[PDB]
Amino acid sequence: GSKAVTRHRRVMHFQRQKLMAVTEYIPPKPAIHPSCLP
Amino acid sequence: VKCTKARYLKKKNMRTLWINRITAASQEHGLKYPALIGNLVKCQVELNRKVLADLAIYEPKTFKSLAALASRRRHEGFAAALGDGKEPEGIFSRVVQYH
Amino acid sequence: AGGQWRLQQGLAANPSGYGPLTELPDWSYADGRPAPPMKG
Amino acid sequence: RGRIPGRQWIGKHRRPRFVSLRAKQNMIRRLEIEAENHYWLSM
Amino acid sequence: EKDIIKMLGLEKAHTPQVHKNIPSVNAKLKVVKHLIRIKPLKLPQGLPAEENMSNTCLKSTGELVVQWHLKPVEQ
Amino acid sequence: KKLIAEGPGETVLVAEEEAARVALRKLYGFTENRRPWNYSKPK
Amino acid sequence: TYSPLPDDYNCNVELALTSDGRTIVCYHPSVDIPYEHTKPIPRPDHDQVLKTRLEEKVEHLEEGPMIEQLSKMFFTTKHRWYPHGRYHRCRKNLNPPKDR
Amino acid sequence: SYLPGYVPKTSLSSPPWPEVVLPDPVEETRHHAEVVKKVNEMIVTGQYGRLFAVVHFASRQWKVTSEDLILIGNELDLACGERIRLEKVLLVGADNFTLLGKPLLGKDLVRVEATVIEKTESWPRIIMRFRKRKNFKKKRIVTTPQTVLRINSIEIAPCLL
Amino acid sequence: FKNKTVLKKRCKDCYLVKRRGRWYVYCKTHPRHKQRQM
Amino acid sequence: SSFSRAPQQWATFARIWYLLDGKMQPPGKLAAMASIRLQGLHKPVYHALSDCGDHVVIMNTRHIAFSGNKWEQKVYSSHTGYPGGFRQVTAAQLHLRDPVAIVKLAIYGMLPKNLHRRTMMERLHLFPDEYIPEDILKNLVEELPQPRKIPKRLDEYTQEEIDAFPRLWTPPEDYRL
Amino acid sequence: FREVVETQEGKTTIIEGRITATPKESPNPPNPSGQCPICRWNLKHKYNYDDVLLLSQFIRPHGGMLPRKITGLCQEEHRKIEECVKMAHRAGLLPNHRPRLPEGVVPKSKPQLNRYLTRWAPGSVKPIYKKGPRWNRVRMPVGSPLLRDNVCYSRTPWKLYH
Ligand code: FES
Ligand SMILES: [K+]
Ligand SMILES: [Mg+2]
Ligand SMILES: [Mg+2]
Ligand SMILES: [Zn+2]
Repeated sequence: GSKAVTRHRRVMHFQRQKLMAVTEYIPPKPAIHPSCLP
Repeated sequence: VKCTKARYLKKKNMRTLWINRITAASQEHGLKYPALIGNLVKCQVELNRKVLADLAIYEPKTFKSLAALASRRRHEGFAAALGDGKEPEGIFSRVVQYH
Repeated sequence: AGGQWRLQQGLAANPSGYGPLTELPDWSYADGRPAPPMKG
Repeated sequence: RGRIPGRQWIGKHRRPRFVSLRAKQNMIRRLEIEAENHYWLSM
Repeated sequence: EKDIIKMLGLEKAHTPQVHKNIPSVNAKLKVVKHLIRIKPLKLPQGLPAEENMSNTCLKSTGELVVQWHLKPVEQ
Repeated sequence: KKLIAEGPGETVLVAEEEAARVALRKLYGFTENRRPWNYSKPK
Repeated sequence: TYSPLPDDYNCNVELALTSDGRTIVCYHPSVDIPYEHTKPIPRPDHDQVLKTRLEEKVEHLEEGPMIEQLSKMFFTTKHRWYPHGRYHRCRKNLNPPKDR
Repeated sequence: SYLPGYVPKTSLSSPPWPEVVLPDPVEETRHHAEVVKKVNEMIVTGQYGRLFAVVHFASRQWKVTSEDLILIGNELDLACGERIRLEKVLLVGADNFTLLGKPLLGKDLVRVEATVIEKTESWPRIIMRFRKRKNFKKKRIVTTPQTVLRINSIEIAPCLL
Repeated sequence: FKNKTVLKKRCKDCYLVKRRGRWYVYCKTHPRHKQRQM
Repeated sequence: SSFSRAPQQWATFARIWYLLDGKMQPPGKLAAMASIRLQGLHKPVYHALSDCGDHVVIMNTRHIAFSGNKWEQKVYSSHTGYPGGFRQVTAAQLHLRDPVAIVKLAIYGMLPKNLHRRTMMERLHLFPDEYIPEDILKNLVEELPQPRKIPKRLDEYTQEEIDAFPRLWTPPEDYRL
Repeated sequence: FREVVETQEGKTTIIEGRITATPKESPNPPNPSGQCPICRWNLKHKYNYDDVLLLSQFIRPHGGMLPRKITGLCQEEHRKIEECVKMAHRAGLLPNHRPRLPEGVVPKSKPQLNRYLTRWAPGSVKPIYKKGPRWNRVRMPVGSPLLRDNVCYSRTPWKLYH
C-alpha cells in the first residue's frame, strides 16, 4: 500500500471522510445582519 | 434455486406495486404517497399497502374519505406548528390511549 | 412509516410489537365461548 | 473516457466518494444516541 | 467487543435486556457503548409483585407497567 | 332531468343498451350492491 | 366552508368523530352528473331502379401494407402482428383457469 | 397602512401554497354529532346493502365481504363446519357510509362470522441451495398446512351515539 | 495575444476587460502587453 | 357499478387522450408528466403486463423554454455507424432543424428501457405549433395544467398592481437618469 | 428627474436642462430603521429575477442599472439586483427597456429561443461536448449563487447546477 506520509493527498477512509464533513466549523449567524441595523 | 430465491422478490415487487397504485390514487385527490401514509398513522388508522391499493380500485368512495382524512390531519399539523402550544390540539389529532 | 411518531405517544415503533392489535385474540366461537390462547 | 486505473476502490488512484446529506444525518443520529449513553453511564 | 456482547446477553438485536447500574457492569458497557442504546428502567407502579409477574409489559418509554389491561382509558 | 342510470360501451348503441339494463336492475332491486341473501337459521 | 377536497367530481365526503372519539364516521354519497353537463346522442348518421345489392369490399392486401394499416388504427408496432412458430402456439394453455 | 411585518407582494413574499383556515372546534363539534346521528339513523332503518370489512386475522389484513373465501397458511384447531367470529375489524364500509377504527372497532358495533370448510396441506414447495465450485447442493420439500374460511355474514348495530 | 494564467498589467495604459467569458488585457500604446486568460 | 362484465372491463382499461401546452415550459417537466401517462402509472389498476397506457398530445413544442444556458451548453450526440460519423449539435441547432426532437428525446429517455417503450411512443403526438388535426382533436378528454407558471412581463401588469406595489427609494430631482 | 434637450435654430445650437416630476417614496415604511430600501420594506431574501416591479425602480429607461450612491442600496443587494436585471432582460420580461438603436438600424431577425434563469451571456458560452464521468461531471449553471440564501419554502434547497 501507501505510507502514512505522501507527496500526494491521500484518500481517506469513507468513515473518516464522513467525520470530517460533520465536524466542520459553523460560524454564528445573527438574526439580523449588522448592516441592516443602525 | 431461482424459485427458492424468488420468494423474496415476490414480496418486494408486491409492495412496490401497491405503492405505485396508492401513489396514483392519491394524486387524483391532490396528495402524495408520504402525506397519505404518514398522516393515516397519525390518526391511529393501521391499514397496510395491500388493503389501501385494493380500496383504490374497488372502493373509490372510501379511498377519497381516507385521503380527505389525511389532508385534514396534515393541515392540523401545520396549524399546530404555527402556534407555540397555547392553542389546543386538533379534533383529528387526538390520540386514544390504551392502558 | 410513522415509527418515530408512535414512539412519541408511548407506543411501539412497529404496531406488531404490542398493544390491542397484536395482543388481543384474533377470533372466538360464534356462541360466545373464548378461543384457546394463541401460540405467539 | 473516465477510466479509473486498476480497481476502483483500492490502490493509489481511487474513484472519489462524496458524502451525501443523509450520510451526514445518519452519522449525527448515531452520535446523539452515544452522547446520551455517556450521561446514563455517569451515575 | 464480540465477547462483551455475549456476556451481556445482547446476541439478538432490538431485544431489551436489563442490567445493574454498577461499576463492573458499566465498565463492560463503556467498551461497546457505540453498539447499544442505554435507557433507565422506570417503575411508575413500583416493583412487580408475585400477583403481577404475568401482567407486566415493557414500553418504549422505559416504563414497566404491572397492569397490562389492553383496553382504552376511560378518562 | 334526473339521472337514473348510466352505462358504458364501445359504441353509442351498446352503451345505450347497457344503461337500460342498469336501470332495470335498480327498478327490480337486483343490483350488485344489494345485501346478500340471509342464510342464518330462521329465528 | 372548509373542505379538505373539492366535493364535485366523485362524492360528498363529510368526516365526523363519535362522542368518545374512538370511531371515524364518513358519509360519502355519490354525486350525479347534471343534465347540463351532457351532450345529446348523435342519432342521425332517389331515382334508383336497381336494388343496391351488398358488394364485397374485401380488397387484397399484402402482409406488409396490412400490418401498417393495423399498427396505425391501433397505435402499435408491426412486431405483434407477425405470426409465431408452432413451438409457442402449442405451449399456450387453451383451457386457462377462470376466476369469476 | 403598513404594519411592522408587512412585505410587499412578490414571488417569494408569501408561500406558494394557499392559506387554509380550519373550522371552529366548537361549531365543528356539533356538526360532527349531526353526521353521526345521520349515519346511525341509516343503520336502524337498514338503508344499506352489501358490506365489506377489513379484518386482521393471522398477522394479516383481509378485505372481505359475505360469501367469500380466504386462504390461511396455518392450522386453526377447529373442526370443519365450525362457526367462529372474527374479532378485530379495522374498517366496515357501505356504498354511502364508512366506519373506521382507531385502530379497532368496538365489538358492539360490527360482527363478522366465518366458517371452516377445508383443512389441507399446501402444494410441495422446493427449497434448494447451490454454490458453485464448492460441492454445495441440497434439496428440501415442505408442505405447509392451510385452512379455508368462508365469510358468512357481516352485520352492524346502531351504537354510534 | 499570449495565454496567461495570471494576468498582470505591464504599464499604465493596460486595462482589464472581461470578454467571451474570460479576462483579457489590452494595450493600445504597447500591443505586446496583450494577454489572454488560459 | 351494476354493469355487465364486458362493459365494466372495457371502461376500466380504456385509453384516454390528454392535452399539454408546451409554451414556455421546460421539456423535462413536460416529459415527467407525459411519461407516467404513457405507462399508466396514473391509474390504480396499473400493471406492466397490462397495456394500460394512455394517449398524450403535446402542442406548441416549438415554444419550449430551457433554463440556464442549455440552448448553448446542452449537446445531443449520435453516430451514423460509419467512420467519422459521430455528430454533436447543440439544442438550438437541433430545435431549428426538428422542433419536436427535444421533447421527444426527453420522453424517450424517461420511459422504461424495454420493448414496450417503442409502443408507448406511438401513442405520443407532438405538434410544433398550436394547429392539431381534426381526428386527434375530436377524441380529446382533458387538458393537463402547465407545470411551470409563465411569469408576466412588465407590460402585462395592470395599472392597479403597478400602483399597489410601493416605491422604495426617492431619486434626486437633479439626476439626469 | 433632470432632462437635457437641444434645439437648433438659425445654425445656432442651444442646450438646456429642465427638471421633471420626480417620484416620491411611499410613506410609512414598515421598518424605518432599515439602511437601504430593501430592509426598510422587509424584502431581503424575498425577491427573484421575475419580480420586475421591484427591479424596474433601479434601472434606466434603456435597461441599464443605476448607481449605488443614488439608489442607496447596500453592495450585497445592489449585486443581486444587478444580476436579476440581467436575467430579466434575457427572459423577455423588460420589453420597454430596450437598448437605444442609432438612426438607420433595423435589428435582424434572429432565432427566438425562450429562456429563463440565464446566468451567463448566450454568445460567450460554449457547448459541453464532454460531460465527463459521474464524479467529475461538467454541470450547466442555472440561476445565480448570489440568490442562494433566499427564502426557500421547500425541503429541497435551490439547485444551481444541472
Ligand atoms: S438590505 Fe438591509 S442594508 Fe441593504
Ligand atoms: K486504483
Ligand atoms: Mg500502511
Ligand atoms: Mg479497472
Ligand atoms: Zn501596456
